[PDB]
Amino acid sequence: GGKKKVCYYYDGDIGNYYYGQGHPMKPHRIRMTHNLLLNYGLYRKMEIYRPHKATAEEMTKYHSDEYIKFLRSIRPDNMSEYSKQMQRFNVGEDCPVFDGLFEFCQLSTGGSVAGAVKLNRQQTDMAVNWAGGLHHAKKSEASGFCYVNDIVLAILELLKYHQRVLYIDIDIHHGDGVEEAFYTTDRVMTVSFHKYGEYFPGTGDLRDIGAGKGKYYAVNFPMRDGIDDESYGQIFKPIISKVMEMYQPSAVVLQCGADSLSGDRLGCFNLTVKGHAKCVEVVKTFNLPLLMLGGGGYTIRNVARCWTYETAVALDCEIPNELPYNDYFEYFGPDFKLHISPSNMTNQNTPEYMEKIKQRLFENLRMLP
Ligand SMILES: CN(C)C(=O)[C@H]([NH3+])CCc1ccccc1
Ligand SMILES: [Ca+2]
Ligand code: NA
Ligand SMILES: [Zn+2]
Repeated sequence: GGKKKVCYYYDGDIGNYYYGQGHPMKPHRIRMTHNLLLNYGLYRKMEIYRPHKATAEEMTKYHSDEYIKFLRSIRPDNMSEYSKQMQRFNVGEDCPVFDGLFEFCQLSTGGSVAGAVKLNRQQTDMAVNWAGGLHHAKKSEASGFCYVNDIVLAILELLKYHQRVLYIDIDIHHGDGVEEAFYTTDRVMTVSFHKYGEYFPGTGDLRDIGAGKGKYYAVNFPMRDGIDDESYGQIFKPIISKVMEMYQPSAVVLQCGADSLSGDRLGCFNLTVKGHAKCVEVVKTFNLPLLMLGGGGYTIRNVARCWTYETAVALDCEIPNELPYNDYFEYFGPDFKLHISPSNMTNQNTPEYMEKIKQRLFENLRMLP
């Protein structure tokens, strides 16, 4: 299918937004990612863009005016005046008020929407925004470290020129905000693989399939702890191939949350960077306009490895396992390699379990026209 044009979205300020002491979400991992892929020489093979700050108008294509007005006004110095609005909008604990919160939203969002525009104009084959993928944000509520749903906004942009858009979520968490936004439409099919059971957000049961015109257009693959490259790989390609066959999207959004990697601080999966990136390779074979977004990921050396390698995959560019020198080199010890090993943790996802869920999903996919 050829090497593809890749446009990549990054703002150097992004790494300076700070969720607070102890908060596992570290925007600095996006800067670590950028610096690593600069030092691999990958800027030579792609267009690097500094995205615009998305305006309140752009955000209110999905989010309510009142919620965006709040995000735009709330600061640590006036939180006291806003205690009621904070509880209503779920801001102040998991989704804290931090300095520059709204600008972080604007730059995260701006990358995804700019990427979608560039794909619409057929000026690129792929667009990458590792500051995006904030799948949990709802119309009028922050959730799961997410305030603005850049994904829903980017998909709404895509829907101006694309009758059918496919969203695929390989973050360990269910892509609930994206699913919810598009639950009653057949113009977006949402496909999420995630741990399910005693795990945030609590949604993404197999039996959640959409409603109304969107019935059979939400697909959820619930999983247990310890899924490995082989088990994930044996279901991701068959499922996505059947989705592509049945749904025939003209554009794809892939959320590449790296908390599905082995050794993630918050995750419980056992994928390597190659196992994760194989999803990008599979989606790439269909030769559809593709927006690649970030997501979760909490062992930040592994996040930078993962998204560097997946930029290389987008570019069809082999990179050495020997990490180049970079501003964060010491974070990659003791090995200073790109690729990671899986752990000895038990795969609770039996081969029969994975095949059974697959077959149920296949029954649901038959129900498309
Ligand atoms: C624990 N938790 C909710 C997660 O891991 C989500 N998948 C992360 C979503 C996200 C991505 C980027 C910035 C903010 C929030
Ligand atoms: Ca997911
Ligand atoms: Na849908
Ligand atoms: Zn996650």
